[PDB]
Amino acid sequence: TSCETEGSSISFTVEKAGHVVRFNCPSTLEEIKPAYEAGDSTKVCTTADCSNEAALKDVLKSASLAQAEGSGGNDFTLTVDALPEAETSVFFLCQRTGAAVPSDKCGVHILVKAAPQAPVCSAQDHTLELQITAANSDTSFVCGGTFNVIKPANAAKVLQGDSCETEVDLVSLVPHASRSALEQSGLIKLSVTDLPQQQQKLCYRCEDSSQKACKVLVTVSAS
Repeated sequence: TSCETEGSSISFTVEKAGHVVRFNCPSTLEEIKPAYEAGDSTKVCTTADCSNEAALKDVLKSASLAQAEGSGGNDFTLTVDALPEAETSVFFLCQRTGAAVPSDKCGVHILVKAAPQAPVCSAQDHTLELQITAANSDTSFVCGGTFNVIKPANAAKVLQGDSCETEVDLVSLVPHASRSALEQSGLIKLSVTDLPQQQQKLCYRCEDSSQKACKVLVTVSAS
């Protein structure tokens, strides 16, 4: 997390809206580049050697960088409130006060992933309703914000609607259906092949660490 190697770099990836990157410019390499400004004025490098720079809001429209005193040095926090429509990269250097990554500096590369194109379940006791209406099709959502845990945690398991309390095997309600693994992005895809004989409801909860849940209720049409 600290940029300790001159001529090399440390890298981070931002996977979810509202995630934070923390990094440190250590004592010898105090001093971040571009020169640190707060809020609207913050700049980032757009190449690893800071040959090019841009204002942060012109590269990531809803993000902020904070700075605080530091091992040793200065501690930085990059918050990305909304993910960009396309994946992109920002860069910084940690350099001496004053002052291929440059041989006398350490580089910080932050890769920011593109926003998933799916609705987000991020609100307590809210229900996001989705539908599967065709064979051989899928529907997606995101467990967002502070509600970053999926239940059921096992992708083979699903909860019954509408209470979303009884856990059962997914394929007991919709034979041959599958749920993808929870992305770092919080994205989930539910896939069906054949539609079921009778209409089904598949419920998932996006939960926080208090087990407050945002409910995602999928109605699956009968064949």
